Amino acid sequence: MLFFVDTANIDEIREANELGILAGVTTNPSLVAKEANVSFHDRLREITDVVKGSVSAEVISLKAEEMIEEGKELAKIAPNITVKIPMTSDGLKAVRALTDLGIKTNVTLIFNANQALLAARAGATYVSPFLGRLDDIGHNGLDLISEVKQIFDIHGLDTQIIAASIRHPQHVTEAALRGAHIGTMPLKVIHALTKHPLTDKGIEQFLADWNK
Amino acid sequence: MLFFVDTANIDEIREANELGILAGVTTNPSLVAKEANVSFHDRLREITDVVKGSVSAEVISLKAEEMIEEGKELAKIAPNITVKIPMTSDGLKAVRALTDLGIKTNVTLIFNANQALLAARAGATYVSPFLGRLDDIGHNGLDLISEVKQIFDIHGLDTQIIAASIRHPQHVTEAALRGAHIGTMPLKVIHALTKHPLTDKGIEQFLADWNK
Amino acid sequence: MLFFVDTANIDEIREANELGILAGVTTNPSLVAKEANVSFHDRLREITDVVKGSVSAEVISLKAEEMIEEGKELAKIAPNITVKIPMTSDGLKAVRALTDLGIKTNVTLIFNANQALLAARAGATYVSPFLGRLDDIGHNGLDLISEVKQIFDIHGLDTQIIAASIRHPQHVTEAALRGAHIGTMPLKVIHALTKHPLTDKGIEQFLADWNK
Amino acid sequence: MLFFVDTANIDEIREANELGILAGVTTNPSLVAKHDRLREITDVVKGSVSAEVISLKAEEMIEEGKELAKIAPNITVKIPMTSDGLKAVRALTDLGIKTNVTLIFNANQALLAARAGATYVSPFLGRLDDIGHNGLDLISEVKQIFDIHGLDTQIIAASIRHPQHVTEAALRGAHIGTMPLKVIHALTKHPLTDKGIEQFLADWNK
Amino acid sequence: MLFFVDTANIDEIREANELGILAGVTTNPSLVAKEANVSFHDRLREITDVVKGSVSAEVISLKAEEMIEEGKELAKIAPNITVKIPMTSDGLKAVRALTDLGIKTNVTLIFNANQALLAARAGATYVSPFLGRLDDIGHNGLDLISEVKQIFDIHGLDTQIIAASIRHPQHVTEAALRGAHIGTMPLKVIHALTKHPLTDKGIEQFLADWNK
Amino acid sequence: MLFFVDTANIDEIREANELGILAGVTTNPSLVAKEVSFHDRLREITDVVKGSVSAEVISLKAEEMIEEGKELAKIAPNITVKIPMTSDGLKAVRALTDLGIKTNVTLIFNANQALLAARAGATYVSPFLGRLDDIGHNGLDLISEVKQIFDIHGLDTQIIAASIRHPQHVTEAALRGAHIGTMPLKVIHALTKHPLTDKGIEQFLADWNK
Amino acid sequence: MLFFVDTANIDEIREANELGILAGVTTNPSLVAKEANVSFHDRLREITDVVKGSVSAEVISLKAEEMIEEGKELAKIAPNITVKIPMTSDGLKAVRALTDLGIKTNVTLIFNANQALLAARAGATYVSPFLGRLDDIGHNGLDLISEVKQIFDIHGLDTQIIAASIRHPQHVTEAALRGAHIGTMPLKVIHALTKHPLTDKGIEQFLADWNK
Amino acid sequence: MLFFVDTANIDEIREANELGILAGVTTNPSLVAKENVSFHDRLREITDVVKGSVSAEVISLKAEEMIEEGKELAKIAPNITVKIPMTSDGLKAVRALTDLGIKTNVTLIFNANQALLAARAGATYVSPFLGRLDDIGHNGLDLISEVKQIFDIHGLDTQIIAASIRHPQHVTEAALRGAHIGTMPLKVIHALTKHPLTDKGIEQFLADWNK
Amino acid sequence: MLFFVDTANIDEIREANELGILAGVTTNPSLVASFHDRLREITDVVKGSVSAEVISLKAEEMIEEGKELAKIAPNITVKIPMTSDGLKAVRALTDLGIKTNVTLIFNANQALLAARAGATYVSPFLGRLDDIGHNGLDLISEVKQIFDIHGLDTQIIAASIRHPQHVTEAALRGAHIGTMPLKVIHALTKHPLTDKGIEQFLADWNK
Repeated sequence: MLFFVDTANIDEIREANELGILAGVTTNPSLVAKEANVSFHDRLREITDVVKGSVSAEVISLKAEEMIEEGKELAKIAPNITVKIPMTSDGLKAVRALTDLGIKTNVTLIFNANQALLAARAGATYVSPFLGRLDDIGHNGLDLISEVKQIFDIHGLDTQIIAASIRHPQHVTEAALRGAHIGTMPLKVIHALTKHPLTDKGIEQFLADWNK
Repeated sequence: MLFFVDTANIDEIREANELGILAGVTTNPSLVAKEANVSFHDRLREITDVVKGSVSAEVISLKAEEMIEEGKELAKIAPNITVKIPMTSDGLKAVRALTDLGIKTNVTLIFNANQALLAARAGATYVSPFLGRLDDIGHNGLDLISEVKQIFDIHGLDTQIIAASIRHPQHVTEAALRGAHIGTMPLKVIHALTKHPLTDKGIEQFLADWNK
Repeated sequence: MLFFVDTANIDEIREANELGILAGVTTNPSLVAKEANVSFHDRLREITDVVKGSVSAEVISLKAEEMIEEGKELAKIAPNITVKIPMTSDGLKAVRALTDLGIKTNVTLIFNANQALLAARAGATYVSPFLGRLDDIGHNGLDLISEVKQIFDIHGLDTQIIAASIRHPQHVTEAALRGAHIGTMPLKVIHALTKHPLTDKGIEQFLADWNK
Repeated sequence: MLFFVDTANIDEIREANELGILAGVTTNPSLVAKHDRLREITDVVKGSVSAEVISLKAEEMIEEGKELAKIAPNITVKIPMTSDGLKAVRALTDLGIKTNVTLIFNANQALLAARAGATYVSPFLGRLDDIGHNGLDLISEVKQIFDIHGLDTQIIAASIRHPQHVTEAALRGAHIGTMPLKVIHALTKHPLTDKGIEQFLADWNK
Repeated sequence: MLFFVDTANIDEIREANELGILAGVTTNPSLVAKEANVSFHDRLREITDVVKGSVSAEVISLKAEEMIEEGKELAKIAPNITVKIPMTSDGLKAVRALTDLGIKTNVTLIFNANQALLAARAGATYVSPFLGRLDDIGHNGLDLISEVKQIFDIHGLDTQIIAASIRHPQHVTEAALRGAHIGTMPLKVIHALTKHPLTDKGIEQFLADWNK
Repeated sequence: MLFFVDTANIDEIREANELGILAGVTTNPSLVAKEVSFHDRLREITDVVKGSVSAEVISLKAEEMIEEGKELAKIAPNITVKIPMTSDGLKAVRALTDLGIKTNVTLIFNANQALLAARAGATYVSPFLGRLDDIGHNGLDLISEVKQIFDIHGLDTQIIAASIRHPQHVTEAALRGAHIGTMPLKVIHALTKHPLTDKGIEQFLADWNK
Repeated sequence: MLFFVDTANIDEIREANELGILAGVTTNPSLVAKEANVSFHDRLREITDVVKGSVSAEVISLKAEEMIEEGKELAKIAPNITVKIPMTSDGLKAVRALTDLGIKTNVTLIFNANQALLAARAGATYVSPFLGRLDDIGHNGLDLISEVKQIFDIHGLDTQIIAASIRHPQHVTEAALRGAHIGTMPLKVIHALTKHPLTDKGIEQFLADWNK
Repeated sequence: MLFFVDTANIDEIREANELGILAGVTTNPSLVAKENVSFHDRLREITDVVKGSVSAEVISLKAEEMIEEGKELAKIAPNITVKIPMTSDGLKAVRALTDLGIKTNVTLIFNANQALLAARAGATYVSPFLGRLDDIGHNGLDLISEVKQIFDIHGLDTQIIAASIRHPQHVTEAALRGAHIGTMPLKVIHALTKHPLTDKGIEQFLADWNK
Repeated sequence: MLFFVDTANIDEIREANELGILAGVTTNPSLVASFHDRLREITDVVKGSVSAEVISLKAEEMIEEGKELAKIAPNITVKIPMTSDGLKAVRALTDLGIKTNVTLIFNANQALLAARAGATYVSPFLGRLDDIGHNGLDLISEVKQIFDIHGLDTQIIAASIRHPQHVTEAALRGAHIGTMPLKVIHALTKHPLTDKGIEQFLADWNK
């Protein structure tokens, strides 16, 4: 499973890229809105200068015509820009139009397999099921990844799954075992993944033995 | 799984096509008869003008020779016309005869795997098992999809499954997971598939954060 | 699984009772509201005169103190009145208070196992998971029945499960297999459960052979 | 699984009873066409003896059932799976009369019948098999429902066509299987039983 | 799974062929002997005139040398003649000799997987396990199909399985699901496979709705 | 699973009984013929073994089988009458059961036969593992089927796994729920053996002895 | 599964108790240390005045003899006091000593099944496996619940499992399904368990229909 | 699963008992041999401290002599359990001792056939050897699963002692698979108490408590 | 599953190689405790991967050490500990075409990070996990499933092998390689029925 970082903070992105592990970035309106005094499109230019993989940027309008125009504009920023579109009927129309223009798309706010399959059949490059948000209301988000992977595999769809709303390390292992192509997560989750107490003990012992 | 719309209403078909999601259409004698003031063959011309994928049109006669002549007539309307034939002995004769002339066929009113295998071995391009009608008399329609998929896979048949008599969103996910190539459904079902309360809530939150 | 009828219509209730199959009744504010010229309390009197089993009547206030007073008033009507309480924090308060007074409760609008368990632990006599409403937003309602039955069995809870939002005959067979104690359904579903085409054919053949 | 015999032919019933295996009998309007007979049968057989009503109207079914019940304690009234049938089953049950609901082809019907008070339910294996639905799977469903819910309703596997139905019905938990006498005799046979008897006798005789 | 008809009756064979479903024919000495006043070799000539697929014709001698001569004689009748050999030691010798000549063989009277594998390893084009005859002596005939499929798949054998002694529709679906390449059955079974009460009802409702 | 010894040899039976492991004995016409009077042999055996001792009738006619079984039953109270799986055998079993005489229905090769025998009143049914194995049908699976049937339906009928050829039949019969396994003495002795047992005895002894 | 609240905050505990769902309380040294200006023992008196169920209070010393003395003192405060003992060798000695004196114990900081079994065999009333902390270092905490339940059931142990380090709603349903006797969780998690968007929507619709 | 300690060492047995966890003791001829004290005197000391089953092994391989040795051992204390090797003479000794009301533990068991024979001779315990099977490429834990299934299905009250326990993984698996008892060295018992998050948890608790 | 010998003892390595079975060698700083001369000797004898561990914990220094190690022979594989700096080093070394083996891996999250940094090999520790009550063999199963599903060419080295049961299970679960002491390798050859069979064959053959 590939690692994307789920943030609009440029320093966090640089740190993740420097780890040697970074395949992509996801931003959303809330993540962008929490960053102080910088232009959205200028920020995207900075991110795409650093990260060569997919960089998701979300449209603001809810109207298909306006989403399509926003998407064409976003796509001009850099070749690796992916246009994030919400799961709505108008969103499906925008995904189809953008796909016809050769512009990559990522349909977000996906909470079930029916939504994922619609998005895939509209032409989506990526679909983004939300794990944590489902978990919190008593439905297993990880089970959605399994469903979507089984559907895409059986039917020969090239659509790629981004596991989103990742809260903790248990989501990461399970998303990978269940076949999510990509997991997008906060920087703090990425750092948690490096750690184990026996790694800490092993390093100390190796070095103690080495140094007389 | 591909989305077909199960209707003869032209307005509904145009709406479905505008979603960017439509791979085909199925009509049947009941669906056609409920529409007012237009010729069956003229309606088919309008539909095939809009939809590039398979469009099913059902024969009226129960006699093989008449079914074949009806099918040859229907095939002249457009290249994407698929001839719907009922699962009977005469039907199997019609399917073989039409297949010998290069005409695509969809065998309908299938309720078990023996019927589906017969239709496939007669040359059927598609088979249409009925989910809801089976569910209502206490047999699991979705289990039929599983049986036919396994038979076609093991034996190397290129026959395509159209899950028909789709009544609700739970039929759609399950049919896709079980390997139905196509699902044909009312427009109302298609619109239902786009919706989830957390999608609504997510849009609202993204927009509130974006706007100061 | 026991059969409850999910209606406030007295004629429907009398008909279901006359089948010889009826173990109880569920009403709710929507079902009561659609019924014409009769008092809620008068209607409950008539229903409890006909049906000896549990009869659910729902409170209207969302404040615990007021719910408790409504529940006390409802309980005076007949010994088989069960007080229906919506799944909220105030609802749990009301369930505990009413349980302490010896009054039976039915916690409604349950959509996950976390809610079902909280309700069970507040003292609920019944819990009512909603099958159809879950199915429609792409989560399997029947799987919730399985979760709740497993929890109640493993932990020795006497809480009873009412499978609600039953839409069709496939919900009935599955809820029964999965261990719902009770299924509440519209009268029309109950009638559909009696029917099978080989029953019709068997009756006709037995009579043809018997009559010369 | 108990063995019932599915016939109205008295010679076959006596023959089956003589094997030491017979736990009851089922008749039906088709088997009959080809009250005194019921008296004869219930003198020979101690277990449940099913006799089917003729009317399709609840009130008339109930009267017929009351009359049938006077013949012997082990008379079981066979009622078809209809709405009127359910009414009849409840009335008869309230009078302490045993019932067997027939023409059952799914688990919804079996459950309704059980909840109306039926002593027995009779799912039809072969008739389902022939239209492409697995009759044996219906046994599995009904057994699971009855066990989970603590129902004392008994399953009679009916429309048994062959020995494979018998083993599977038993494995899946049918309380009873009803079958023609022919099927019962076929169950006794195996080529290695024949060969083993011959070899035992050859060795024994020098 | 392919449909073969298991008969030596020429009218039945022509009727089966007319359905559009017929991939081949199996005769055997008992099926041939019940047909009146026509020679065995003349009957085979009539059958192979009608049916283009494999037509099985069984040898009478039990001695390998005589089987091989009978088989060379049968092979001259038509290119689609397949030589039926009983499962015996001398049978295996005959299968190997005929296979070396390029003549197709079908080993019959198979009741276990040891026999099926021996036949396959001698060169047999087809093996014919007998379902019904096993069922009657208390062994599951369908399980033998599962064993032979599993063995042939794992080991890369091109040997084909003909499910024989088919008695009813339940044998057909199960043999197909379990991987029998071919099922050979009586014509009466083939007709039964077309039938379902909801197909009948569906045809009636379509016509009712179509005719005002 | 209980151990029965499947032999008519009195010396073998005494040796099996001395091991501390013997719950019963099965004889049959072939085992008896290979060896003294039959009924005198049965007296000797039932003097040594307190558990069930199976003795097979010779006639194939039910009335005659019943008379033979009544005579056999007088020999000792632990005598069990072995009846072959035929239609007359079922008649014989029901009659003998009504008279309180224990029975063991033999030459069982499928679950339909075993269920018939059980419903006729059989104390024991004897499926034949090895003979089924050799014609390509898994004998052990028959044990699994009969155990499931008897368990689900509350039958007290006991299963004797017969035609046991080797140690592998023994472990599997026990895991699958045969109440009893009847086997030759040579099989019983093979069951005691393992190379790591031999090795462990040597090692325990060497360490104990300085 | 029973609900315990995992906090030393008296206001939070009172609020939880008011829901009608509270079966006990767990405190620990970190949880008590974060509460300002009240003594440990006075706080325990306040808690045990409100809560009738098990209230866990953790010893401070790591020496067995001192743990035993601290436990004896703690148990005098109220009959429902349960002495929390860390999983160490000295801890096991304290557990057995306290068990012999009829004092209830809860062995904490359990991270594997070997520790849980040792604790159980020393006489522990409760064991507390830590879900979240295991999850964070890449080991499935919920699988530990499954192992300990299996061991306790197979071997007839009356030891009770408290699922601890509960982070979110997905831990609660899974711990219940897997057989944890008790879950102890922060107040914020308990309130999240009450909520679902279809519960919200259902309340609105009921009231709309009820009010004309 | 109950904990037994697999040692003849008196100091180790006392330490184990002091943990509050000890349900019994197994000695064997190799374990006793590695200790300057009389064997029967040691058994008295052990059984004075430990109430549960204490296993002591016979030396002779001859049935008659095993029986005489067992009767002598049984007089030492009520909780003495006579350890007998899995052999034909062993089965004879188990049946004879069982008839006298004396407890037995059949040792050197490496398959389910041996375990069943021993159970049917009247054995109180059977001791399958995990580690020794593992080392020759056969899964010792699977033997526990087999023996437990057999005893459960057939209503046998025979108890399983998982022996040749080498490491903590044997302990959790033997317990999951239904071994009534596991016998192990004291070192293994102390290893079972340890986990790095337990260490870290303690440190954090005390850090927060002390300002 | 390929056999590697987990030792820095040159005598043990030559014996293992002489068995006909050896696909590689792992050293580590404990096992090792002139290093580079020994590595030259080992890589002359063994054609397959030979793992040598870096000493520094700082990324820049690990990279320089790795570049130096790589000059010794084509089959040198640089062993790097699972830390943030280690991931940086793995990516740099991978970009230079140098093979890497990430060690001290105890969960599937670590294994996946390592794979995505470019690691040639990842080394999960079986015995060390087993001892703290977590099933080391289940980690092999997880990593194999992740690598297969996602098309990763990363190879698994099952490390901290303690006994023959670890070997069979590691192979069944899909570990590409198992590294173990020579003692364990010789133990794998043995079975009492092999001993008995040889004796019986020879007795029959000699009259």
